[PDB]
Order: sequence, then C-alpha cells, then structure tokens
Amino acid sequence: GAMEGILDFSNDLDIALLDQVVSTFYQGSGVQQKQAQEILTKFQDNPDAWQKADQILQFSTNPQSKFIALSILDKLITRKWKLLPNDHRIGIRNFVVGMIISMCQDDEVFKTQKNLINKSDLTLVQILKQEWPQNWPEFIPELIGSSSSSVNVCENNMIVLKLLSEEVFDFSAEQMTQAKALHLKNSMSKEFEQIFKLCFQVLEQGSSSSLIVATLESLLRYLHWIPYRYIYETNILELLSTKFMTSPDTRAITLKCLTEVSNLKIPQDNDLIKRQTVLFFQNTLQQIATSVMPVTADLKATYANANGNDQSFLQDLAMFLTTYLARNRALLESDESLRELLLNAHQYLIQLSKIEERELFKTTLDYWHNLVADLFYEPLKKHIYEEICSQLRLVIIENMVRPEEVLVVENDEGEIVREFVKESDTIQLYKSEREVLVYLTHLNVIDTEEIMISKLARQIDGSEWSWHNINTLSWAIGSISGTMSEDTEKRFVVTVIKDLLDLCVKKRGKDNKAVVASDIMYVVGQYPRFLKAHWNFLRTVILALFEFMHETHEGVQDMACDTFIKIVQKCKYHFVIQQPRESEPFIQTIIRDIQKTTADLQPQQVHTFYKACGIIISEERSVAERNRLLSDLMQLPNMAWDTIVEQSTANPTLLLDSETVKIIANIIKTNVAVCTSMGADFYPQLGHIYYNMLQLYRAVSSMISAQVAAEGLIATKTPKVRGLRTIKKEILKLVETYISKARNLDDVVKVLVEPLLNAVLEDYMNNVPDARDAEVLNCMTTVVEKVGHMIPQGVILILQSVFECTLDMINKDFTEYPEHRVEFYKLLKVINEKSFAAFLELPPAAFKLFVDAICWAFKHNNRDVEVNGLQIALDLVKNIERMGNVPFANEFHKNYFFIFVSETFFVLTDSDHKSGFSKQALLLMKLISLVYDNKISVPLYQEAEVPQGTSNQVYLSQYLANMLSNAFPHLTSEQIASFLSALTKQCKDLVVFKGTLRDFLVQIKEVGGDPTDYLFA
Amino acid sequence: QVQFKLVLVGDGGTGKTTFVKRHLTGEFEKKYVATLGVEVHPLVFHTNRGPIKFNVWDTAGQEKFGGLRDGYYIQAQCAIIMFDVTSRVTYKNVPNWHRDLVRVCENIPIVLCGNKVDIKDRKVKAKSIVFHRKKNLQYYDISAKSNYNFEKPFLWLARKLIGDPNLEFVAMPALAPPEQYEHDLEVAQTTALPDEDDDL
Amino acid sequence: IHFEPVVKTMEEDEEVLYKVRAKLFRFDKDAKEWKERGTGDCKFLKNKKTNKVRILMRRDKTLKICANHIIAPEYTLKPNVGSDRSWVYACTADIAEGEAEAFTFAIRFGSKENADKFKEEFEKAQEINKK
Ligand SMILES: *[C@H](CC(=O)O)C[C@@H](O)/C=C/C(C)=C\[C@H](C)C/C(C)=C/C=C/[C@@H](O)[C@H]1C[C@@H](O)[C@H](C)[C@H](/C=C/C)O1
Ligand SMILES: Nc1nc2c(ncn2[C@@H]2O[C@H](COP(=O)(O)OP(=O)(O)NP(=O)(O)O)[C@@H](O)[C@H]2O)c(=O)[nH]1
Ligand SMILES: [Cl-]
Ligand SMILES: [Cl-]
Ligand SMILES: [Cl-]
Ligand SMILES: [Mg+2]
Repeated sequence: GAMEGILDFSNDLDIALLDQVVSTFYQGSGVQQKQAQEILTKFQDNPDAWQKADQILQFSTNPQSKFIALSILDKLITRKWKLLPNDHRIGIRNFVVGMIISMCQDDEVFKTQKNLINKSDLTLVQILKQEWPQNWPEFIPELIGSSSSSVNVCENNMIVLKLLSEEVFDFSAEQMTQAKALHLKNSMSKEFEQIFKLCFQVLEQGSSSSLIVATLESLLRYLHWIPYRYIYETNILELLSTKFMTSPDTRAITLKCLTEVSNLKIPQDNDLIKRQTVLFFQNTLQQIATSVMPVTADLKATYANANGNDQSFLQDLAMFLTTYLARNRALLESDESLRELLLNAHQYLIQLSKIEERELFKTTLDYWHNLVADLFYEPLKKHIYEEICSQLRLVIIENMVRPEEVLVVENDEGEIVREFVKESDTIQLYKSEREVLVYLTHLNVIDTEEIMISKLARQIDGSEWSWHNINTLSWAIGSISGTMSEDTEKRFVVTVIKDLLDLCVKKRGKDNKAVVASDIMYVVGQYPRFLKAHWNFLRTVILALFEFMHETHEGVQDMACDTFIKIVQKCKYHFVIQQPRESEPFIQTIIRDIQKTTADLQPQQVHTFYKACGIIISEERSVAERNRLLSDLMQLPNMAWDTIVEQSTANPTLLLDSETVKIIANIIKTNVAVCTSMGADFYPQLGHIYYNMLQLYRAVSSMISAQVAAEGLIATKTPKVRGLRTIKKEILKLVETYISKARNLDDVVKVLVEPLLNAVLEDYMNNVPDARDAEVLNCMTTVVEKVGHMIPQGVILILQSVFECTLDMINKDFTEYPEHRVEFYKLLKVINEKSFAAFLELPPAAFKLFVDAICWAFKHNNRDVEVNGLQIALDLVKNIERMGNVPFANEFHKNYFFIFVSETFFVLTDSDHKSGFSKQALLLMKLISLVYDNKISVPLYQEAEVPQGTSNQVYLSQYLANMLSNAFPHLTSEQIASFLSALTKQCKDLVVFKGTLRDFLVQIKEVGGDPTDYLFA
Repeated sequence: QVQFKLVLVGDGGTGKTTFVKRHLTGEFEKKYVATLGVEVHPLVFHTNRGPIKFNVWDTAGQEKFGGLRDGYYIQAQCAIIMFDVTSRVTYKNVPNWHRDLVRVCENIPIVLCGNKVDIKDRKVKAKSIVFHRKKNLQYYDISAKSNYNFEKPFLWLARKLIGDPNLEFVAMPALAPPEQYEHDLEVAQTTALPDEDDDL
Repeated sequence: IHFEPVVKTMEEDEEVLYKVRAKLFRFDKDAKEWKERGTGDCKFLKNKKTNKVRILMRRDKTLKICANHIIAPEYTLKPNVGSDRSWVYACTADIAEGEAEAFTFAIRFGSKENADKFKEEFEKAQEINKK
C-alpha cells in the first residue's frame, strides 16, 4: 500500500507520508489502523531509522511523529550509544538540547505540547546517563544558570531533574551495573547543594503555580535519598506545612512530600529535630482544619461524592497521617499541650475509616493494628486513646466483612442464596479486622460487650434490624472468641444465643431463616470452649445441625456440614466418651442414625460427614474399640462394596451403567474422606477392601482400554470413560492418602506396595498417552518419599514403567499434558533425593535422557516444573560429588559438566526465565566451585585439545570465554575476561556472585560496557 | 458516541489479552499467543447513564514484542495495569509499567489488577499488594478464567470517566428476534465441550 | 394549608415460562472448538401480544445478551459426546451481537436433571410457537 513507502530507506523520507501513517494509527480504526501500526513498528525497528530523527523533528507537523522519532533515539541511546562515532554523539546531544530550549521559548508549544517536551526531557536524561558528568561536567551549572532567564525553562529544568533523580536513585537497580549506579548517585550527591539552592529559591520566590508544582514534584523525588539536613536546617518544613498546604494546586504534592519527610533518617536524641518534627505536623493539621475541612466533617459522604480530586486527597491524607503517627506519635503522647493534636489527628483517621472504599480501609486498618498492638504492651498508653478506641470498636463491628465460613449471601432479587463461589479476596480483610478487634476487646472488654449486647438488643426489638446489621454484628461476636474470661464468655454466649434464638422465632420466611441460621452456626462454631463445658448445649447444637442437613435451602445445608466438622475438630473428645447421664458415647448414636441423617445430602457432603466421624473415632486410643468404631462407621459403604465386588465379579460388563460407576466412586470417596482424618488408624479398613479394590482397578482399566479401542480417543471425553477414570483416580488417592500418613512402613512395604505396583505400572506404561492418569505419578511420589529407601528394586521398576513414556509425552512442547509434566518432575526429584541408586542402574542412553529431562525443565516458564528442574540439577551434582573419585562420577563430569554449565547460562541470560534467577545462580556457583576447589579428579578436556597438565580451572575459563564470545559477539574480550575473573573469584559468596551475574545481564543489553565494573566491591 | 482510550499494560503472560477477549466475546482462551505490539478493540458497556465505549489498546508485555512501547500510551484516558498473583516477578515489575505509563499520561484513572486468583498456589499474597496506595490506583483481585471481579475495572473506570459514583451497568434492551447443516452439527456433537468438570 | 413537597429492558410485555442457570457455547467451525459465549440465567420468554416464546440469556454482572432467538419448532436438542448435562442445536437467527446470524449452540447446566428439565421445557415452548 501507499503507507509502506516510509519503509524504503533507499529513498528520502517522505515526512508528509510519515505523518499520514502516524495519524492513521493514532486517529484511525479497523484494518487501516492495524496496517499503520505494523508499518510504524517496522520503521521504528529499522537500525538506521535514527538517522531520520533530526529530519522528522525539524520538518514534521505531527507531535506523535516526533514522539516516535524520540523513541527511536532513546533505543539507540540506551543500547548502541558507544557504537556511534564521537561527532554523531555530539550531534544527537546538540539537537535534543536545542529542541528542548526551542520548545520552551515558544509559549504556545510549551503549553500545548507537554507530552513531547516530557519525552524530549527523558531522552535528554538518557544522554546524561551515558555522558554525565565525565564528558559533560557543566550540565548542572548551565542548567541552573539557564533557569534564571525564563520561567518556562526553569519549570522544565525541574522536570529534567525529577526524571534524573528517578533514573539514578529509584530505577537504577535493575537497569545499571552496581558500579555505574554508584557513579551516578555520587555525581548527583556532589552537585546537589546547588540543585537544592535553586529548588529552595524557587519555592521561596513563590511565583507561578505550575513552576512551583514542578519544583515540589522534583523535591518529592529528592526526599528518597537526600541527607536530612537539607530538610531540617532550612526553612523548607515551614513552607511545605503552611504556605503550600493552603493552595489546592500545591496541596496534593506537598502532602506527599510531607509523607516522605516523615520517613527521612533522623537522630533520636536531638530535642530540637523532634520539635521540628512536631511543628510541621501541627502546621499541617491546622491548615487542613482551617482550609480543607474540620475534624467533625463527614468524610464518608465527601469521598462518595467524588468531587474533583477529593478521593485522591483523602487517600493521601490517610497515608500522611498513618505514616507520621506510626513513626512519631510518641512525640505527642507525654506533653499535655500536644494532646489535642494527637487526638485530632486520630479523629481524622476515625473519620477516614468510615469511608466506603476497601483498599483505603485496609490502609487505615493497618494503622489501627499498629496502634492497638502497641497499646496492648506499652505501659500507660492506652488511657490516652480510650475515646478513639471506643469509636474504633464501633467502626470495626459495623464493617465486619463476611467470614469464609458464612456460605449464604444476598442476590439482586433480595433473596438469600448459597454463594456461587468463594469470596477469595475478603479472607485477608477478615483476618485483619479480627486481629484489631481482638486487641480492642482486650483493651476494654466491658466497652466491647456493652456495645455488642445493646446492638443485639436493637435487632430483637426491630429498631435497627436488617440482614446487614445482624450479619456484621454476628460476625463480630464470633470473631472475638478467646478474648473474654470463661465466666464472662459463659454469660455473654448465653445472652447472645438467647437473643439469636428469639430472633429465629420472630423472623419467618426462607430468607430470614437462612440469614439467622447462618449467623447462629457461625457463632457456635467460633466458641468451642463453651461447647466443651456445656454438653447438653453441644448435643442440642449438633442435633440442630442434623435438622439442617434436611433443609431444602442448600446454603444452610452445606454450612450445617461445615459447622459440624468445624465443631468436631475442636470438640471430638466429648463425642467419644460416654457423658454423664447418657447411655452411650454420642459417636455411637451418630453412626447408628447416619443413613437417616445424611439421606438428603449431596455425596461430597456425605463424605464430609464421614470425615468428621473419623476425627472422633481417632480420639479412641484403645485399638480394639477404635477398629470396632471404624468398622461400624464403614458399614453402609462396605455393604454396598461387598455386593458390587460380587455382581461385577460375576458380570465384568455390569460396570457399563452410569449408576454402578457412580456408586463405586462414592464408596471409594467415602474411604478417602475417612482415611484423610484417621490416617494411620485407617489401616484395617484399607485391609478389608484392598485386594478387591486393586482387582477393580484392573477391571476398570480394561474397560477404559476397550472403549478407546472401540470408539477412539474421543471416548476419554465421554461421561462413561470419565466415570471409570474417576474410579482409578480415587483408588490412587486413597492409597496415596494412607501411605502418606502411615506409621507402620513395614506393612506398607510387605503388604501394600508389590500389589500396588503390579496393578498400576504396566497399565500406565501400556495405555496410549491420552488414557494415562497423571495421578499414578503422584501416588508413586508418595510411595518413594515414604518407603523408597526400603524398596530399591521397586523404585527401579517405577522408573522403567513411567520415565521414558512420560518424557516422550512432555518433550514436544511446554504445554501438552500439564499435570503429567508437573507430577513427572516431582517424582524424579524424590527419586533423586531418596533412591539415587535407581539412576545409577539406568543404561547410559536412559541416563542421557534424564539429563536432557532436567535441562528441559530449566527452560519451562511454569514455576512448578522450573523450580524442581533446578533443584534436581543441584541435588544430582551433590549426589555425584558424594560418590567421590570413582568412574561413574568421572564419566559424569566428562559427559555432562559443560552441558549443565552452558544450559544454566542460557536460562540465566535469555531474559525469559527471570523468576528462576536465584536458583540458577546457586547452581552455577556450585558448578564453578566444583572446579575452583579441584573436586573433579579427571581433566574436563580431550587429550591434546589443550596442553597436558593444564588445570581444569584454566580450561573452564577458556571454555566459558569462547562460549560467551560466540553467544554475545557484541561484547569485547576484556568485558568477558573481567566478568569471568570476578565470577570465578566470587564463587564462595552467593550475594556477590549474584551481583556480578546481574551486572553481566545489564552489560549484554548494551554496547561498550566498562569491564572495570566487575571489580565493584 | 462517548468513547475513551484505555491502555492495558503488564508483563507477558499476565492475562491481558485473555481478560479483554472474555469481555469482548465471552470466551476463555486457554492458549498463550503473545500480543505483537498492540491490539485495539472497541468494547461497549450499557449503563444507567447511556452507553460508554472503551477503545482498548491491549499492549504487548514481552520485551521482544513491545513494538512502539510507551508510544501506545499517547492520549490514553485511562489504564489497567495487570500482574499475575502466581508470579511475583510480575508484581515486582508493576512500578516499571506504572512509571512508563504516567510519564506519558500524567493524570488518568488507573486500575491495578492481580489476575489468576483462581489458581490454588497463589504467590503474591494479598497483604503484599500495597503499591497502589501512594499512586492512587484502584486495586482488584481478578480472574479472567473464573470471572472473579472481572467487571470491576471497567465499572470503576466508567464511574471515574463519566464522573458519576452511582453509575451502574444496566441490562441492554432485547429486540424481538425474527423467525450442509447436517454435516456441521455432527462435527459439533462429536467435539467435546471443554472443562466438563466445572460447576457450569 | 398545602405545603409543597420536595420535587427499558424490552421484556415488560413478556411472561417468564422457565429460568435456569446455564453456560452457553458457540461452535467455531474453522478451528474445530467450542468457545464460551456467556454464563447466566437462560430464560424462556412468552410475548403477551404474539404468544411467541424465545430464549433470552444474559451474562452475569455485565447483563449483556448472549442469546436471543425464537425457540423454532424445527430445532432439535442433541447430545454432546462429552457431557450428560448439555444440549447442542443449530440456530439460524440469533440477534445477540446485532445482525441476524446462524450459530451452532451448546448449552450446559449444573446437573443432568437441569438439562432434562430444560429439554422438556424447550419442547413445550416449541408446541406453543406452533399454535
Ligand atoms: C431457629 C430456631 C427457631 O426458633 O425456629 C434457629 C435454629 O434452627 C438453629 C439453632 C442452632 C443452629 C443452634 C441452637 C443454639 C441449638 C439450640 C436450640 C440450643 C438450645 C440450647 C438450650 O439448652 C439453651 C437455651 C439458653 O437458655 C442457653 C443457651 C442454655 C445454655 C446453657 C449453658 O441452653
Ligand atoms: N488460570 C488462569 N489462567 C489465565 C487467566 N487469564 C489468562 N490466563 C492464561 O494465561 C496465559 C496468557 O494469557 P494472555 O492473555 O496471552 O496474556 P498476555 O498478558 O496478553 N501476554 P502478552 O503481554 O505477551 O500479549 C494464557 O494461557 C491464558 O489462558 C486466569 O485468570 N486464570
Ligand atoms: Cl505527542
Ligand atoms: Cl476435644
Ligand atoms: Cl578488548
Ligand atoms: Mg496479550
């Protein structure tokens, strides 16, 4: 098309055409915009495109064209600057400086082309980073002088200085070498006195809001690093906290400066510096009260109105007040005359804390936690804040977010429904609120009870009744469990439960009953101490929970199950013993009525119920009694199981129907549930079903294969085959669950393992990829983890069955078979950790695949895989090293040392594996340290490839210099040699070593990096 | 038509394109095809104050596909900065994206979004996410996969841009609808629906 | 003495015959894959003036329409190979995005029961539209 013309550099650049393409991209749409975008990207990425920059700057009538022109220069400046001849550098500098001057002089442009001037200034800063001060010593003085001569230029100088401070102090860590960063920070430090002098003068002269605002913006940056004396030994605190607070244009930025000042490094023993720290706060709070709003103002309302910049201002006020008070409030606590100020500051925070804005609330809550935690320990402080704390109790109680346990919510129709999902993001908020509220309760338990009991009274009588009001209250009441005395709690919980029971009678309809039910369940589950002490109450609660297991409201039902297990986890002892005036332990009563009790529950709820019973049963430590309870608990599933192990043993095809497959799955799921809570105690039940279970695993496996053969791979998607695989998966989960908690490892090895391996391994190996269950690998990891040391031949067998066939599934790309990928490297890790001999038994060809597999893991972006890959590599090296000077260790190094070194370097330097840096560096340090310490007994080089007797150290350096030279040909030999010298000398100090690697990663991105940077220390 | 330029930035693989596609068509794209430079998509929402149109500039997060980079931000009226709560490096880089963005766009409403909260093994803890406070950015936990808070960034931005805190999304009106194939249906029947183990 | 005091979804003329939560997919023919189009309440709406029954489905939170078409007498609910809780069927005139367009839809539900109940109702609506 016509637009492609600009890509032909053999002809002169048509600036008009460039402007057309640019405005087509920025102001057009559809296919024309898409085409223009590609053209511009290609234009920009053309390595000679920068030579067109001056031409574009001079002759273009489009600001975006000139912007793109500057991006092209920026890329040149930051990457290839030292490649240029010296006159081109002078030239580029001159027309950048000249353009800035020119655009500042012309008022019209200065006003309307702010994007372009800011971009021009950043580009200037890039030149400074390369050239300043060494080849430009007069930049700052000439900048300072030029300021006096024009208000537009002075203002823009402040922008340039802001950006320079940013680039040097705030964003240099990743982008420069340690040595260059130090150089530029020192350079700014040495000339700062003059920079500040101009800054102070402008602030004092106080002419032009936009110049003042720009000056304060630069100051905000300077405050990240400048010495405190510039702030405390000049009049600058007075100006910030009075003058600049009064004007709204300068108020935003001044508050942020004052927040940063509150963080400066400051002597703790100087009475005067303390007085100055008090005064600026006092000034600032006075200007807010007189110029912005009084302490009584409704900040909730103001924020919600969202006029102008009010929300951002209130946000910044919160940040200032919380930052200052966290550090300095002690300065205000002892002087009687400073008390009004202390409390006014906190009263503003109380008002800020009422704003409806989650993230702001978190900021304030962080502060309250800091306060109350301090009042909990610091002697004689809490009385000061008694009125503040009392108001805080109200704010927190009235803004309690729904706890994870409460499973009901309100929908748009005004109906109380079960939630669709978990409110994942309010979990942390609840914890924080609870923490503060617990502290406040300890600080004044009388005040808290009174507030809650009377709030509750106003729910009953109806004066303040609402779902919102009863919920927040109920959540708050549950959240302070543990704060009161057992006796106060006794009376408290009694009163609260009486009231909530009264509330349930009063408020009818499914919605009101769901709300009140949820709240009572949350409270009772939160006070197990009370439940332990009050059996009749406990029993009645549990029976009440069982009634809810029959509710048609599914939310209430599900919470009944969760509350049941929550109670049981804490109170199980009281279910297992026979209570006074009861004919039997309540566990006996529960098991007996289990069919009736669980009859309306969904299966996963039935499994939770069973899991709870398992918790109780494991309280019984007499083995005879425990096993009997286990057997009684499992009666229904064992009976269903027994009848299926006959029917399906008669008709291997009867597994065809959905209903039987669902039944079987639920039977095994029930076993998993009970095994989860009983752990080692589950064994006898595992023994009842084990062999038939493994036979079932084989039968189901045959069915899956039969179906895939008859229907194709698509069969694996069908409900039928998915149901059969579910059975195999649950069987594997059950065995995993048991072995992971087993205490008798001898029985695991002598009874469980051989039949397990027989049932699962060949089946995995001989199914097509799409039919292999990644869960097999997961089960095997637990087997190796727990008994691998006892089953060396079994480990060999596991490897043989899964290693090559899984590797071939996952080594074509990074995405196919994600679960297998993850479980595969988990299994290799534990085998390498626990049964390294298994790898020694592999033939050389398969061992090579192992090494391939490890390095393949290095190259994953997926963290699960990547991390294990690095760990395996490190553990492997340690395993070899442990063998000492024997032929396998020798051949290992000869074959694979340099493969690991080069592969580790590749992921270190490719810019796509940055999350792995720490472990990559550790691995590389280990590898280099092996040679540096002469822990490799044989030469790493071929005979005659280098002179005889040549040390491995000398050869390593030679190999690496060659490797880097070819991998990074734009580096000089001196850069490489210096890098390697440092890196190799620093191979005992991970912190310094990592620094040197990071410096290398900076230098590979540019040309002409200084090799002396690697001497940094 | 009232339309606003929204630029969307963040590290490669954080879920920018997937988030936008979800809003555009309703789909969840499982594959990672890196964006090359920028993709521009119109995206309309119906509100109680009329239709608001975002022209979404979904930019490339991978450095090698960055294209014009900050050149994309010119004249943006709002922004979303995206990171991945399962990847800490992506949160570490938020200040860098914010820096490059506000240098070109000095006073615009910006939402910070932590994506992929559907994933069990979360790495960037809730408690750690504080960068937004001093920079006045709105923050949300989101998931483009589970649709957790997926609408919140646009609801907030629309409130800020229209200047009405009480703005709500409203149901678009439903026009009465009007009144070989056998090959096409059979291929559809025999292609399995994805994610058969989800709730819906 | 009188004291002066201080000073369209397009579904108002429709009866809701059936409502269920669903996830709706459309078949991309080119790439052979189902892509999600929306999750929310699928409703059967009978117009009071014409007695015609349509499917209207809106996405949660955004409320954007992902399905809007007459329940044509000719359509046929068909099983997907991967699911016992979905139906696939061909639609020749859905107007959710705007202009009248043909799609192959798949619609999945919370349970098989919900799927079966949907089909029962789909067929009932078809008999209404026949009258
Ligand atoms: C609705 C009730 C209604 O009126 O219909 C709510 C109800 O369905 C839910 C009840 C739940 C989940 C728990 C209750 C707390 C269980 C009950 C009713 C326990 C009753 C216990 C009484 O013995 C109780 C009465 C009070 O005087 C106090 C609590 C004493 C406690 C002495 C230690 O005993
Ligand atoms: N689990 C999960 N995965 C997600 C989510 N959002 C996106 N993804 C996945 O993350 C991968 C990358 O998504 P993509 O939208 O391409 O990210 P991007 O930020 O646009 N990458 P780029 O900047 O290179 O264009 C895809 O595989 C996608 O399915 C999410 O919320 N949860
Ligand atoms: Cl511009
Ligand atoms: Cl106990
Ligand atoms: Cl050299
Ligand atoms: Mg993308």
